[PDB]
Amino acid sequence: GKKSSSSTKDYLTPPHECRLRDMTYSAPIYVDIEYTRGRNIIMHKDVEIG
Amino acid sequence: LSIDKVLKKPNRAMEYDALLSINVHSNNITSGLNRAISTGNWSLKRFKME
Amino acid sequence: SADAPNPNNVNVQTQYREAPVIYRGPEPSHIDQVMMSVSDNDQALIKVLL
Amino acid sequence: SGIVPTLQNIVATVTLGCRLDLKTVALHARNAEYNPKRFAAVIMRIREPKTTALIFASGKMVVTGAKSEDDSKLASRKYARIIQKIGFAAKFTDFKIQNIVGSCDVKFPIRLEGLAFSHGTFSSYEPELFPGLIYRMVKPKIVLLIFVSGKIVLTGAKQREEIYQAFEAIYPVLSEFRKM
Amino acid sequence: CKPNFPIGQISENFEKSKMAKKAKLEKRRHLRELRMRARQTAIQLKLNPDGTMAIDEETMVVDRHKNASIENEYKEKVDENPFANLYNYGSYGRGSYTDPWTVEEMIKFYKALSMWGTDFNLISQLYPYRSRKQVKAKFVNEEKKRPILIELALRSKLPPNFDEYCCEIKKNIGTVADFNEKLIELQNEHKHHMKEIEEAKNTAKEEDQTAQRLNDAN
Amino acid sequence: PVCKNCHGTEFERDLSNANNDLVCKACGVVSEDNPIVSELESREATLNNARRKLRAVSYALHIPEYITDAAFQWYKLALANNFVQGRRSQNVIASCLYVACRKEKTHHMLIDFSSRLQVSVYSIGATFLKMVKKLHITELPLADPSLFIQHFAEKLDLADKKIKVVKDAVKLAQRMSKDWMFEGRRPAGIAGACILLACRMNNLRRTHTEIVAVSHVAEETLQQRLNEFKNTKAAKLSVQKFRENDVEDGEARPPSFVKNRKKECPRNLHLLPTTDTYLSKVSDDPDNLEDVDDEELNAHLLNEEASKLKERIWIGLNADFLLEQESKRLKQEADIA
Ligand SMILES: [Zn+2]
Repeated sequence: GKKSSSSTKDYLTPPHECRLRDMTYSAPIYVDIEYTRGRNIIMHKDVEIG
Repeated sequence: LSIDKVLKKPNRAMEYDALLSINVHSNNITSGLNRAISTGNWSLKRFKME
Repeated sequence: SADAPNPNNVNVQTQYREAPVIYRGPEPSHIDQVMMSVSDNDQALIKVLL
Repeated sequence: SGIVPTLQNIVATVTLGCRLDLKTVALHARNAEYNPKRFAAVIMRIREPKTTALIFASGKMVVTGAKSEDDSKLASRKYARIIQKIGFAAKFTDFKIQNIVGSCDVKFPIRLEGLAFSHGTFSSYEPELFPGLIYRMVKPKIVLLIFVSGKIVLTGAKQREEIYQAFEAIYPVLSEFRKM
Repeated sequence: CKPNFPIGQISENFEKSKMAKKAKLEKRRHLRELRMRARQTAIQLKLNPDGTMAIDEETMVVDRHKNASIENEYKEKVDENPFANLYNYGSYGRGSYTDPWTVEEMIKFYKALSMWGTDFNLISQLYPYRSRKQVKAKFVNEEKKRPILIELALRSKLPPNFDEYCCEIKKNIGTVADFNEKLIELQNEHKHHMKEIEEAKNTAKEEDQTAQRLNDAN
Repeated sequence: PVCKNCHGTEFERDLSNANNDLVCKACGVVSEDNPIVSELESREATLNNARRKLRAVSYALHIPEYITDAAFQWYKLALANNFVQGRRSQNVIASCLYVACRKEKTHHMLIDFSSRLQVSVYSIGATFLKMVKKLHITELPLADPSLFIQHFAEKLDLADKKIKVVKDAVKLAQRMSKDWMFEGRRPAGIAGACILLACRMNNLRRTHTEIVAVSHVAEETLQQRLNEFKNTKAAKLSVQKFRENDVEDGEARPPSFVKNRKKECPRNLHLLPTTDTYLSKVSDDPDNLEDVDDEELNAHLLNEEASKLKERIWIGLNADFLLEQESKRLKQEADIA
């Protein structure tokens, strides 16, 4: 659902608006990560994975 | 295995960043979930049962 | 429908053969509402409801 | 305005009947440039007639950096006069020429994206990689780059004469764009 | 109300846009810090009372990650704001900004260009951390701005004001050795060591011929 | 197709009573009754791999699926014509995809391909130019900058009145179109300062960093655009006020010849200086060269005592000819080994 930067509810395609277009009614998965870039490790938030 | 296919390079080990190539693999989560709900058969691996 | 793209502009003015949608059925029915919209990927939809 | 387009830089090579050794021409010359790992030849830099001398190990040699065609000829055999010092033959037969670049200025701002639509079935450009356009002409078999400032650079010229009738031929195709 | 920077309404969520612009000021600045200072694991065993001289199960193999783990731990931990990793056309490309030249280095350059003709091989080491490419870019630069001093460099073909004899040896004082033949003597040592190797190799070739004939007859 | 009695060419499939016969309207003789319903390996392997590449980037940049399949024939004809050999596999398929994305006239730039690949724009752009002119692509859409305004806003996360920032902007881009600034400049550049100025008068979204994080063009190269259009004509009228309904053309001044304003019967056959008068200048002596002599290039030679002076420095900077020598001593060594 929501991020950590805006942290609002959401803006979402409504369900009856979603069944008239053959779309899926869905919400994105957000993760947070830290990893080894190089000289220094880096922690990056809200990566879209699905 | 998409990481070390790049990390098997002498030059490509300092400035290489990993989140650039995350979105090629993200599409197997969405298309995995939507195909297993429409066509109602779930092809698992851990229990190997259909 | 399946030929390779010729990168030019020579003979493209009349290439459309017909393939309409015919109302079968043994009784006359009315057209209630017909809408047109687009799906998740930009490929247009037509949904008429008798 | 009957202008004349000036010709900035020639190239020309001559074959030589003697094989060149790199030690005996670089370690005891004046404008010594011979890095072995960087490049496999030697360059001379002399300021009259402001030309450059590019050589090869196998014997051949290519001259570049002159203004006029006669100015390259005295340039090309002053370079072999240093080859007269070391005990080498320096046997040239064909003073072959394969490129001369030229520039121009006609000084009136024009559209160039209209001819990418107008004369766009033959010649084209890319805006976000090079700010000028790249124009082509089969009738002399030449390429040329045009601009928005009105200047045109003429390159790829195999013969000196080959672009002189081309430069007047390419001129009227700009004139229909008066950006009315 | 000009088109350059009016503050004019709500402007929500600009605190990360402001501070990442302010943080780039130092990323370019500490490049200026480093330029001015540039100028100037076997196998282990044990003594068990039960089993004496026993070999242990764990150090038989190595992890290859624990020595990498401690290397990572004293690294900087940064929280990424999506405005930092901004890229443009000037990204992932060649080149840098050369330090603008000084009048101190002019008298080290034109005298090197008066004695020699134009020899970029040894000027490159005279300027210790400058490279071969931009001194050639300086050569084409000084043709256009000062077109008369390259003539004076060309015209003067003689010994100059003979002050360069120290500058002759100022180059020649770094690692004083007779390189005309000191390069020869250790190269002689290099082939001398190789001349050992074939003797160590070819005597190892003949020990193969005596053993492989011995079990043939056996 | 042709009847046996009237020899007409038009037939009418009659489905009025579930017979589905085939018959003409001339005579009425059925044409057919009882309808019959329809109830290298290494060269294949080098495109099965190359099909994963095109679906890789198209999943990433949200390229919809009617371009990947359109992109493959451009790869397929370039496969046969010896274009894939030598060059990088991952460097040709993005250049091949951009041909398919240009033909559709879609909002995708060229640098969104390269930034994933972490190479320069000019690396992948150079192998794009050797694709288009080699493989005879004549017709092509132009990089229309009016496409890029409509796609910038949605991930920019501006206000919910996202139409007035667009309706004002394309009318500014139409105003920008007739006016003379973008002709050799960048499509993403001049379209990256209009939506700055269109959102200027309504919001405080202009901080020159959130729009640069969208346009991926440098911060100071769009302020140059804002200094440019202010000083062409009739923009001093539209600095602070003056409701956006002006209808003018004005003068035409692109800044390339404005810098040239700071700097200060046809032709006959034999009127031009030729080349063959210049060939016969110097005698063409192939063995001798002693007719073009001088006095200073005769002195162009070494300082005779100062050879081993410079050679000792030249051998003191030397490490290649050492490295060259033991490789010669090893090629003999590995020959018998
Ligand atoms: Zn019939």
